[PDB]
Amino acid sequence: SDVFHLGLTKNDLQGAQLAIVPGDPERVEKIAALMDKPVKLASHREFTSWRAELDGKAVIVCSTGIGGPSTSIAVEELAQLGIRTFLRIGTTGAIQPHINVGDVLVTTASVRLDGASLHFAPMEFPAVADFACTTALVEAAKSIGATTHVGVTASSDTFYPGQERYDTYSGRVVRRFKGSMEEWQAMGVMNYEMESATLLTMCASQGLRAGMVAGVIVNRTQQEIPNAETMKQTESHAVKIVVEAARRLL
Amino acid sequence: SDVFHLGLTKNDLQGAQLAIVPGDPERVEKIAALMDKPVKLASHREFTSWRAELDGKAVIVCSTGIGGPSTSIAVEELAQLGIRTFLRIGTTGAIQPHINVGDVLVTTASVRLDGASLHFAPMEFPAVADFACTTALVEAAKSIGATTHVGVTASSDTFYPGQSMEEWQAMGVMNYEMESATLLTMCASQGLRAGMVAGVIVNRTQKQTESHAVKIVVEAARRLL
Amino acid sequence: SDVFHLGLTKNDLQGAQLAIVPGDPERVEKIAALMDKPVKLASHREFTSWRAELDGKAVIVCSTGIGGPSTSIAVEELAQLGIRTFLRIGTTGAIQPHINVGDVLVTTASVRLDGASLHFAPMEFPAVADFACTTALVEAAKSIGATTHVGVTASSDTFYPGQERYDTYSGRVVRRFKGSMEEWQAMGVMNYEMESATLLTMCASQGLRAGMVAGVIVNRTQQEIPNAETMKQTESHAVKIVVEAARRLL
Amino acid sequence: SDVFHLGLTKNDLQGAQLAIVPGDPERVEKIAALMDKPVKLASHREFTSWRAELDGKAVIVCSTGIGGPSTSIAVEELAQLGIRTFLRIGTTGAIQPHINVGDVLVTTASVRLDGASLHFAPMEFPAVADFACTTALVEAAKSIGATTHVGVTASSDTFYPGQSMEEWQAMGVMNYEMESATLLTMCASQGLRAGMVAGVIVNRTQKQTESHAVKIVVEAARRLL
Amino acid sequence: SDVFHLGLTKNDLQGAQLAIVPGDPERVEKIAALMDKPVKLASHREFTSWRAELDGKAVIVCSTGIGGPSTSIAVEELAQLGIRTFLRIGTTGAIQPHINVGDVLVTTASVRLDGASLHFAPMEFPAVADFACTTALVEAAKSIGATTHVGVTASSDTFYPGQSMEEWQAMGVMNYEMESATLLTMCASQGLRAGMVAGVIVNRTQKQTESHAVKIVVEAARRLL
Amino acid sequence: SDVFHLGLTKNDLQGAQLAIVPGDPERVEKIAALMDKPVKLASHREFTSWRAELDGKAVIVCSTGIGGPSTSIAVEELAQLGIRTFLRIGTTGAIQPHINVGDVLVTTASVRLDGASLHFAPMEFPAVADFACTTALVEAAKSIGATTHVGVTASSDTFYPGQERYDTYSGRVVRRFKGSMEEWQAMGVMNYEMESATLLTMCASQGLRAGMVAGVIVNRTQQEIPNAETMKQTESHAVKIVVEAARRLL
Repeated sequence: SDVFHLGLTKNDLQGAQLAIVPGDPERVEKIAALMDKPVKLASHREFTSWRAELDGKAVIVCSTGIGGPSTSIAVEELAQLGIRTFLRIGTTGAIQPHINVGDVLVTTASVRLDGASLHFAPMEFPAVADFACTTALVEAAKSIGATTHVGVTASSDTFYPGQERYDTYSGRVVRRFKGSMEEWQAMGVMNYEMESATLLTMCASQGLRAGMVAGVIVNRTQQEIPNAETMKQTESHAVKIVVEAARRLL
Repeated sequence: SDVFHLGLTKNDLQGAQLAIVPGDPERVEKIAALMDKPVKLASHREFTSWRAELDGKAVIVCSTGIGGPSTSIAVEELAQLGIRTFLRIGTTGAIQPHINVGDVLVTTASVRLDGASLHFAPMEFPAVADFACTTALVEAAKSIGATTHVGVTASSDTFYPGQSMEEWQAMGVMNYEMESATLLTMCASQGLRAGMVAGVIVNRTQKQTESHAVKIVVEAARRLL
Repeated sequence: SDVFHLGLTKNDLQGAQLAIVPGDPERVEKIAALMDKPVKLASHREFTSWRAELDGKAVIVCSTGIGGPSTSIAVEELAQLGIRTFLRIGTTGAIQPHINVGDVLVTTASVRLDGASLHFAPMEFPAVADFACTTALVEAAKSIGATTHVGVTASSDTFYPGQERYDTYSGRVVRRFKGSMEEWQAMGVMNYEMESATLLTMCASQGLRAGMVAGVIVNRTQQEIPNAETMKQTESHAVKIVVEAARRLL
Repeated sequence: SDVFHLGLTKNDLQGAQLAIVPGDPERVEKIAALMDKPVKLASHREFTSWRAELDGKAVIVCSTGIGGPSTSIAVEELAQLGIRTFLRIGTTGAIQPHINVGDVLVTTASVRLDGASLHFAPMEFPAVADFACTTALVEAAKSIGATTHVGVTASSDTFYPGQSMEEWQAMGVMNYEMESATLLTMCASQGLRAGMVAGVIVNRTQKQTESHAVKIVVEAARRLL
Repeated sequence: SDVFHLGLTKNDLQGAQLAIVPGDPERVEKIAALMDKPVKLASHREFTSWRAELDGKAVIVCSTGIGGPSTSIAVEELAQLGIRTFLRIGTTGAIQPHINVGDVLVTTASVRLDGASLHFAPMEFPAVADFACTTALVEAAKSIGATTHVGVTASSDTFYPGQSMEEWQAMGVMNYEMESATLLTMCASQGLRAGMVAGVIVNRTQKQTESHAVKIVVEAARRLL
Repeated sequence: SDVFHLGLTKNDLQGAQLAIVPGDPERVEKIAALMDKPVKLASHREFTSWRAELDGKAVIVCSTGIGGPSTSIAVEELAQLGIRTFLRIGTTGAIQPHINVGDVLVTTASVRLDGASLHFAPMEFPAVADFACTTALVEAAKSIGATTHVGVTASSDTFYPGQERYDTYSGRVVRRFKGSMEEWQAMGVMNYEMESATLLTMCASQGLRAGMVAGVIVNRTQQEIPNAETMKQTESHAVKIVVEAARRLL
């Protein structure tokens, strides 16, 4: 291979210049299957890569793993291999009461509560999505009939204290994050996740295009628990949206 | 007056929910002139405001003065009076070699090199534009055949930027100005929609352009009512 | 003109080396009138300039507009034109209950809650007034019989959240400024305004002399509302003080 | 499952109070193989866990994945399940001329160049290892005749460190990696014991070494039960 | 004793409301000797205190030791005992070419390059001297014919400043020392009056001077009673 | 002398390479007396130095005075004179209820709530003790039968607000330190003192070895007041421990 971690050569990509980048390698094949000629390329650690074809153009699907440091490796190596457009697909919880399970979130920019982004741009620089990618994602969502929210996501280097969770071993949240959730809610932040600050900052500062869509599978501010298909139907829809957006970006 | 600085009452707005906020009163009058039933409302310090109408709906045009601090007063007080969508239009230089004088820049988000944005959100929060506004500006620019670039703008307190420009150029930043970081942050963190467009009037290397940016912001406003 | 914004040439100043710098151009003529041969020089944006004579020396009066960025432009261009001494005159609210409407505040230094000052000196550097200017202002105040408070001012890049006002559209104040007013009150800060951090820092770090005086026209910590002359008599007195201070600095 | 990510229940631990936390599943299996009654428990995303026994006591081995963020999930969830002592083993380069490939590094504390540590304690708080753990690792290394260095490790989010290395070398820093700052800070600020050991696999200037570090972490674990 | 460190009671002060706070006990004795009825009160670690009288009123002289941290203890405990005005006198170098050995520097405010000042106010707050104190020091200096400079002093924790001096020179900073930032910040943010004077004993380019600064601080004290 | 402050020449040290560094010069002779041939070297300000012999090797005892700036002077000059190993001995209060008067604390690393440490290493660098020194101190404590706690200390540039004391002139604690004690307690911090951040950071970043031991003479979280020997017996024990640790480090 010609990259450190992904175990891929440039020829494996067959000239692909767009990648769909879910977090979980288990989600990779399912996304690749929506497209033509799904072919598994490689699998190393949490980096599972498949190649497929969309309207006659090669497309890559590759997992990022959890967190900014893992994500930065995936993105940088994929960019080395010629990828110029990155579409993140995820499932997420929401932190706004009016956002319902089954809804779709498209992120215009992220709150940079991480560290890896700082290696690519100073904090003053916005973790902003590319306009064409965001447009494609919003339009694909509309095409599917999805109830869609477009706005800011909080991107945290932790799942627990950075998302102000108290149901933990210590039950403690450090001063920086005490009361932070209510502050992000008041500022209209839609949800938390862990990878987008890195993805968006590194792309926006390096001439690459990125966008992010996620299906809401839980809402910790609603007391109703998510249905049996707490994920499934919504996960399916989010995947459909990301593939349809990729079709408009080729 | 209902507000501390602008000299306006809620009644003056006649139900307006969108404002166009350029920097100076000269530009205010030019923008108002493009719309229906333009009426000058008030002029106090940096803040000169007019009312006008698009498609039968009231719209405000109000100057912000120079910098985030004066901009923050205009935007807050207009919000107090019922405005929920804000469009800024400016004229700027560009710092990318492929951007030509006469081109139009639509800002997706700003580099927060200002002081006032921090008064609304900590530095980690993005100075990001509203998607509907950004879309309306791009669509309006396309509809008059403008050459458009969409991306990041660096926004600072000094007219002599920094106190990092080669750095910003290498990071893809399109241009520099002084008010967008505050406008976008204060809106995106407070449930208000904002967008930002500018006409390019200088660049290394390589009123017509102001007039075109002014028409674009008005036609974007129409789409957002 | 030989400066970007003020529309002035050096000859317009007639060798003036002291400027009085109110915020509001409407206040300019009234100040210039207290002196000899008031002559309007120019008017561009919020930069209205008059020239006058005090004891046979040319003096400038020029508005700064609102906020540090506008102020820095005015001050830098005036300094380009030969001004070496700057006296800020304002009207202000107070945040100490014992400070009464009609009182006069002279600022020794400011809390730097702005951004423009940082372009001239790192935050560690004090936004401090020149001793001769402060002395002149305190003495002029005493000469007029004014009740005078001498001390620290908080200089904010916003009128609203930076002054911890909650009577706003959002009703929200960001964490940095939540509880900040009570903290500044406990630390003996007299008042808020929006321009002095920039004015004082740029002057103190560039070999220029600056001072600031303000008349108190309101006190948000007192329930009594300011009299009909909520401003007038006090504004008049503050203007008298600044002119008399300038006379001692020529 | 009792936890959000690991796919484990308290019962799965069978009373275990110590976990060994390397980065990848391949290393997990190698470590488990050194102990008694090794059993693979679960594998979900980055987190592959096994149970085993030392001196009749259950011990967990669980991969952390890459970086502080994934490490922070593994450590928290294992703590939720009852683990109170955490030992990381890695392989790294060295940045000091006197450190030889094959040598073993035991980390007393880390330079906090990561983001996740800040989610547990402000920057002033030291990313310091537990004294019992550090002692057990040094003792275990000595017991197999390893050449050991004890001191500071620099810990960052990038595989391309910085975004200061000559600086770190002059300050005596032994080596670089990505997870120790988070591990040590989150443990030292939450009443959990943690230690960190690494085998040196490269240096300028000047599986055997991985195998030896793996044996050392297991023998240290034995001393800490 | 009424206080943790100084070994003093309120009664020891005999109603004193002003203290002179130099760094070392040798200077304390010299200052006390200039006043009426000097009496040594206590000596514990860095803190040697005397009582004396000016114009019939008690005054304290107490050493601070080296740096903001020890200074902060002396000033707090003296405040606890009733002192409300603090005058520091030191001897320093100068960093401006026009300042001559033998000249006297009166500090209007300090560059906050120390750690302890942050324990009283955030960095934005000015380390500014009280106006009455500054006035009294300038007046006292003039009254003995001293050549006086009034302006900014840089104040840090290191005897080897920085860890920016060319920077400070270009910004007009007069001189460097270690205690003024803490003294001035802790007083100005707590309702206490403070002033700072120093005699210049070295400069590039170009006990007599210590004696003159000592006389000046005593004569300033007289004006502030 | 060949150093600025200590008034010592290199020959005075007689080849000593280990120093015991208490805060208070009054404690110096008492420590030196536990060893062979105690000889007073010098006394300048709060820098009192004695030389002694331990197992035939020269050892120095030298006070640091209060705070990081004073400490940095002592340590740097001692290092200039050839000292390569520094053992701090102190008496301290505790902030954990389970830590009792008479107990001994050995510090593995410190919270850097000071300024002087920043001159030697950026804040990201840990104020960490040397392993050999800490081991020697823990073993010496065990040998004496001492009840020993090993862990983190908070090192503050102030005695008052940085230790969140409210029984002060102003009764005020700045925002940074409001609620800070409860936060350090939750994080398992043992105690506050004022010198170790500087001592440990400068040593750990300059190739020198340092450790710190302290006897607990008070606990502000317990309502029981320390016995008549609020210090004495405990001070004696701490001194015995530091000398015995030095014996293992020669």
